Amino acid sequence: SPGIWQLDCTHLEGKVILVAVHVASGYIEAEVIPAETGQETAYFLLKLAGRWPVKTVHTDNGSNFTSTTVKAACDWAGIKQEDGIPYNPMNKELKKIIGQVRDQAEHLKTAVQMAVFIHNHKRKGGIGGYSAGERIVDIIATDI
Amino acid sequence: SPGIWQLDCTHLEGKVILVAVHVASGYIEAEVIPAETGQETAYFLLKLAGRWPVKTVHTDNGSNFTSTTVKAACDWAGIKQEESMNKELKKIIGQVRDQAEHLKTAVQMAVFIHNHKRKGGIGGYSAGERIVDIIATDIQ
Ligand SMILES: OC[C@H]1O[C@@](CO)(O[C@H]2O[C@H](CO)[C@@H](O)[C@H](O)[C@H]2O)[C@@H](O)[C@@H]1O
Ligand SMILES: Nc1cccc2nsnc12
Ligand SMILES: Nc1cccc2nsnc12
Repeated sequence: SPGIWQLDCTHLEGKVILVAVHVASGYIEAEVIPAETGQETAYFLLKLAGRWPVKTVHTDNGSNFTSTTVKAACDWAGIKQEDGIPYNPMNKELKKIIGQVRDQAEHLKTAVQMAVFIHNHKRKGGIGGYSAGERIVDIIATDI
Repeated sequence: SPGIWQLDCTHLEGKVILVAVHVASGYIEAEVIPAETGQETAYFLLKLAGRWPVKTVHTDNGSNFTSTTVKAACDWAGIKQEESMNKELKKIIGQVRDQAEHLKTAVQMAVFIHNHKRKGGIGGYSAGERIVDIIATDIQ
């Protein structure tokens, strides 16, 4: 469970936003990519696996994940890819925040990173609670 | 401090790699960009700050760090602007550069290897373990 991420795509303004959610914390990483190809998807997974200890990804089983490049990436990084496993702990939420910052950014992808910043820093559960960024480091830390 | 990063660039096969090192842990994030621009730097910093608690970035004097889009991004994200890993990362990049068609793939394989690599014997830690242990400790 600390090694499990759910990957999902969302489309806005004709563009593709690939999102990785750390299931146990709600923490997200995201990128805007030109189309859902094997190469972009593999590169996105490789980057994520280099930044956090990714043991398992649940995907929507879209055709980008059935590509050979994506399989080679997961094997190289030691990720187990589980296609078609539902999200059970977000795209609605990211879009609402993107709407709150959209008029401050000349380009969508800047707005998407602003929204990821706001999501990951936001304290959940009233004033004594913790943000998704706080939660992920507390769950992953091995030697506190 | 847990919030202190150092950023810089390195040049290879005609491309620019932007590297950020979390100074207290040695953990890195890196991206290959077409050219070292103000827009690319700004976007890089915003991504970094959404992913980790970034207070201060130490940079070189380049005009890409001082553009008005970089200042807007830093004001918005709360970032205040003001060694060897460039050289270590480079080393690893050559070590795997053949397992990959594209430079940007080899760069991210190198980031992966660097962040996962246990330093010392049994009892040691990787850079990824140090940064999470540092921040988690700071949070309590
Ligand atoms: O969204 C494009 C944006 O991302 C950057 C990295 O900072 O480009 C890299 O990451 C993208 C998302 O994974 C990839 O599509 C791209 O191929 C990769 O180089 C920026 O340079 C770019 O503006
Ligand atoms: N990664 C993190 C740790 C502690 C707080 C944070 N806010 S955003 N990312 C965070
Ligand atoms: N962010 C991280 C925490 C623990 C181990 C890791 N390896 S790569 N990034 C990591």
